[PDB]
Amino acid sequence: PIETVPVKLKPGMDGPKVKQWPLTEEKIKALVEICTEMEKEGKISKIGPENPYNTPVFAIKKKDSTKWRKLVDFRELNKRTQDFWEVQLGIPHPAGLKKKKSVTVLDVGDAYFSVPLDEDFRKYTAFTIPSINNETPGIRYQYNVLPQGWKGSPAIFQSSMTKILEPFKKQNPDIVIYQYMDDLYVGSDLEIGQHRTKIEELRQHLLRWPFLWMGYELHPDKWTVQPIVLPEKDSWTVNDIQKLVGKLNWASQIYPGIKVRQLSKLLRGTKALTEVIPLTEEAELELAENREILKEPVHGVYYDPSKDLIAEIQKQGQGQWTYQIYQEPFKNLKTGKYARMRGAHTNDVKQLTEAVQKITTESIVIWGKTPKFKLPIQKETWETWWTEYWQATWIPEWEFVNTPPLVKLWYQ
Amino acid sequence: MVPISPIETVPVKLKPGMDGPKVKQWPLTEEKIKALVEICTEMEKEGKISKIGPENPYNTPVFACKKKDSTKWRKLVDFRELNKRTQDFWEVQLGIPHPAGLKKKKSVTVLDVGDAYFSVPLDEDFRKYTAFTIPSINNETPGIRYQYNVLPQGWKGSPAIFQSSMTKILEPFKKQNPDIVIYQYMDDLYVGSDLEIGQHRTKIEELRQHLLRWGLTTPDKKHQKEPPFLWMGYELHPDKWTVQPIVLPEKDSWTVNDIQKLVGKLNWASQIYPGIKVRQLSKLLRGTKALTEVIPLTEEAELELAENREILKEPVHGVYYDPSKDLIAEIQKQGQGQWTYQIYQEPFKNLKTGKYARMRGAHTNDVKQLTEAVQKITTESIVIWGKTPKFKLPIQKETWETWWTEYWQATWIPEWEFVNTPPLVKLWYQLEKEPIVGAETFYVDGAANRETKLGKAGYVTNKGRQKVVPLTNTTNQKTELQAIYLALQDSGLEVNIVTDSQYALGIIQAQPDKSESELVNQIIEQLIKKEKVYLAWVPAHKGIGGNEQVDKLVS
DNA sequence: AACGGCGCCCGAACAGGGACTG
DNA sequence: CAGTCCCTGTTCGGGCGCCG
Ligand SMILES: Cc1cn([C@H]2C=C[C@@H](COP(=O)(O)OP(=O)(O)OP(=O)(O)O)O2)c(=O)[nH]c1=O
Ligand SMILES: [Mg+2]
Ligand SMILES: [Mg+2]
Repeated sequence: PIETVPVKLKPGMDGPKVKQWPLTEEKIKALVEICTEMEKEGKISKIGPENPYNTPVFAIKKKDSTKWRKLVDFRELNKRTQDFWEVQLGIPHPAGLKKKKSVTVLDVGDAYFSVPLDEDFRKYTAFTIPSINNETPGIRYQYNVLPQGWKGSPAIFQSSMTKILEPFKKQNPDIVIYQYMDDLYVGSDLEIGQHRTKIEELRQHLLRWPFLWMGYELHPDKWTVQPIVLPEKDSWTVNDIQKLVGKLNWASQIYPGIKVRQLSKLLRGTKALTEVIPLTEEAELELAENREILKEPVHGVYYDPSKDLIAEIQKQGQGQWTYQIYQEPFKNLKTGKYARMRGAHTNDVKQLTEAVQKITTESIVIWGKTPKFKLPIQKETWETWWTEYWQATWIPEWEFVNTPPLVKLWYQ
Repeated sequence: MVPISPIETVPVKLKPGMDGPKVKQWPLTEEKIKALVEICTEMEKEGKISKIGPENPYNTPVFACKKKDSTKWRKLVDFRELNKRTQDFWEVQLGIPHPAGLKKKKSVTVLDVGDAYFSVPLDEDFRKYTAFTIPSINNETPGIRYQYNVLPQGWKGSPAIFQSSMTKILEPFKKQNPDIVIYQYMDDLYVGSDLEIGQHRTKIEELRQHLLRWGLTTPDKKHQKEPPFLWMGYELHPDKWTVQPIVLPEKDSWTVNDIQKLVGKLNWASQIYPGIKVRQLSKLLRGTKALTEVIPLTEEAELELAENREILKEPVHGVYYDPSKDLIAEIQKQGQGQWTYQIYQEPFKNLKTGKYARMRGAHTNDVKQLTEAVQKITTESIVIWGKTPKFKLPIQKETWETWWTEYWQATWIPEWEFVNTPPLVKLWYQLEKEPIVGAETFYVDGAANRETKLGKAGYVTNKGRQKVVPLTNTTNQKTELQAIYLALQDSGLEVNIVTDSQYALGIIQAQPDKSESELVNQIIEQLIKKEKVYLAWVPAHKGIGGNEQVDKLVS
C-alpha cells in the first residue's frame, strides 16, 4: 500500500558488477538460513544470469553477539546513487551529537524491510551466495524491499522515521537523534541510569510500529586528541638532536613558525652519534618556543562539507596505533591514538580492523561522513582476513599504502 | 507450431541501439557439409530447430569439430559478432570443484546430461537473432536457412543459462533428498550418498526420471556405476583420488610454445605431486616474443625438468576430506623464491599439494614470501573446504615475533606451529634500534647529474675517514645506495650510518635478503657480515652535522 | 576458426612519490 | 611553483594448463 520512491543511478553510470569472494562454511550456512527466511517473507527473490549486476555479500557478528548478521557490500552501489542520498533526500547532521555525554547506537535497519523497493531499481541489488568447493553454482537473489547497508534505504525511510520519532522527540527535547545507514545515534546528557532508561523507552517506541535489543554506547565528550609532542631528556646526544630536527622539519609543514636554526647549530661538524651535546641558551629558547607552537591550534583548519574525509593510520608497535583525519594535507581535523585494543600483541589485522571501525564511528558522530582510509597493510593481507573481524553494519572506502617510518611523527 | 518445453525460459535482450548478426558463411570442407545437414534435419523434427524464410535478415557462420573420444561430431556456432551485441550475463560458475574437497561417500554415481545446450529453450523474442544457412552442396544448392529454439553452442549466454536452468530443476529433488550430495558442474552430475548400493541406484533412477520430466536425458553410455569414476579430469576411487595420467612432451628441440605447454602441465600436476618447480623453465619465456622460436634449455632449466619427471614417475594420490578431523598445511622452502606445501588431515595422507613461487617486489625476504604463501593457502582452503587449516611453518616463533612486531605494516599469520625442517626461514640481519657507542659514524651521500648520468658517492666519519668515488652511468638513487655500500665496506663490525636518502633507507629497513639489484644484494651481504648496524635518517640540505659536509664532497 | 569457468607466469601500460632542474 | 626523472607498485590481457 506504499508507492515506491523512484531511484535512479548517477548519470552515465551502470550498476555494480563486483565478484563475490569466497566465504567460510559458517558464513555460507548463516546466509543460506537467513536468505531462506527473507525469501519466505518476500524480502528477496531469486534471479537468473540475465541480471548482469552483482554485489558481494557476507555475514558478521556484532560485539558481544552470537547471532549472524547478513551484510551486503553496497559500497559500489552507494557511490553510483550518490545524487540521491545526498542531494534529493539528505539527512541533516546535528553538531550537538558529538557534545553529548553518552551516545547509544541502535541497529534499526530491520525497519527498512517493510518499505517496497522501486521495481526498476531492484536489479541493482543483486547478490550471489557461493558454495563450498563449488558444489553448486551461485545462488542469486535481488531485494524486493529497502536493503540494509544501502544509503538509499535511510533516505527513503526518513519520512517514515520522522513520524515514528516525532512523539519521542517532543517528549524529550534535549535528546539528539541522528540516523546513519542502518544505525540510530541517540545522544543525551542524562546520567548512565537515566540515559539507558530513555534508550529503552525509545526501543519500546519503535516496537509499537532482530538486533533492536543491542545498544553500543559511546562517550564523545571523553574522546581525546593526540598532539605532536617533543621528547624531554636530561641529556641530548647527536642522534637525539638529529631526530628532533627531522621531526621539527616535518612538523613545519603543519606549523610554519617552527624553527630549527639554533638546534642545527649544535651539530656543526662531523660528530659521533652518541656524543652528548649540552643544549645552549638559544637552543633551550628555540626548543621551548617550538613546544608552544605545537600547543597552539593550526591556522585555517575547518571542516568543508563538500570534501571527502581521509584517514591515515600508523602502526606504532606494542598495540599502539595513531591516526589522523583530514580533507587537505597537513590540515588535520582530528588526530588520535588507540592502545590495547582487541588482538593487541598478537593480531595486527584484528587491531587494524578495530581501529578502522573506531575511526569511522568517530567520523559518523562528528561529521556524518565515513572517511576513505589509507591502510598500512598489503592488499592481499587485508583482503584475506578483514571480514573475520568486522563487526559493523557499514563499510568504508580504503586504499593500501606503504610508508616506512623515517621519523616517528605522531608517537615518539 | 513448436511445443514449449517444461523448462522456464530466460529473458535475453540485446545492447540497445544494436541489431542482430549479419556475417557471411565460411567456405568449409565437404566433410563438414555431410555432418551438419543431418543435424539440422534431426533437430528440426525434434523441435530443437525451426526453419525460417526471407523475413529473417540475419546470418551467422558455423563450423563443426569432432567430439573428444566419441564418433559423434560437435557443432559450434561462431557467435563472436552476436556476443558483441548481446547483453552481458553474470556467470554463476564461481570456480572449479576439487576432489580433495569431496567427503567420503559409500555410493557414488556420475551422470552426464545428453544434449545439454540442445535441451534448454531459448527466449521467444530472441530466437529471431540466431539465423544461419546450411548449403547441402558446396556450390550447387543454396540451402534452406534454419534458426535455434534452444541454446546454441558458442553463444556467450549458453553456459550461464544452462547452469541456472539445471539448478532450478534440481532444487525440488535436492529438497526431497537432503542427505544426497549432488555436485553440479555444467551438464555432469556427481551424485553421492551413504546409502547401500541397492538403495542408491533407486534414488539415482528417481533422479534420472525427475530430470526426464523437463526433457533432460541421462544416457547409459555416460552413466558411471563402477569405480574408478572419471570426474573433472580425476580418477575417483572409493578411498583415494588421483589426477588422470599426465604426459609431458619430450622433444629434442624446444621452442617457446612447447615450454608454455610444459609449464602448464607442471602447474596442473603440482596439485598432488609434491615438489614441482617451474622457475627455471618459465625463466626461458622472458623477452623473446616469437612462439615459433627455438630456445635452448639452460643447465638450470634442464636439471629442473629432470627432477620434475622423476617426481612424476612414482604414482601419487590424494585422499578425501573428513570434517571430523582438522586441516593441516605444511610449507617447505624450495629455494630461489620457491615454496611448496602439503594439505592433509592424517600424517602422510595429503588431500592436495601446491606451490607458491611468485616474486613480488624488487626487494624482499623469506619471511614476506612465507606470509604470501600462507595467504594463498588460506584463500585456497576456504574455496575448497570453507575453513583455514592449522599451519606448520619452518620458522621459529621468536623469528616471526621479531618480524611482525617491528614491521611498520600490519601483518599476521593464522594459528600455526613451528616444524623443525631445514632450511629454516630466518632474518639474516637486524638493524639496531639505538646508535652504537664506540662504533664509527659514517655520514654518506651520493649525487648524480640528470644529463651526463655522471655522479659521485662517498662518506665522512667522526674519526676523519673520508672517501669520494666518481661514478659513470648512474642515478641519484644508485649513488645513495653506493654511498651506503662504501660505508659498509670501509667500516668495522659495528658501524653507525647517517643518510638523507629516503629511498635507500626504505629498502634496507625492510630487511631484504634478496633483490633484483646487484648493488642491493652486495649491500645485503655486507649487512649480514656486520655485528651491529644502526641506520639513521636526516633531512637533506639542512646543514645538519656531517651530512652537510659529505654533501659538499659529492655535489 | 566458438562460449563460459578457475589457476600459473609473462610483459606492456599506467599510477604515484621523492627529488632535481627551469 | 611545474615538469621531468627514477623507481616501484598495481592492473590487465594473453600465453598455457584444466573443466564442461
Ligand atoms: C566440451 C564443450 C562443451 N560445451 C558445452 C555444450 C554442452 C555442455 C556439455 O558438453 P558435452 O557433455 O561434452 O556434450 P553434450 O552436449 O552434453 O552431449 P552429450 O555428448 O553428453 O550427449 O557444455 C561447449 O560449449 N564447448 C565444449 O567444448
Ligand atoms: Mg553431456
Ligand atoms: Mg643525499
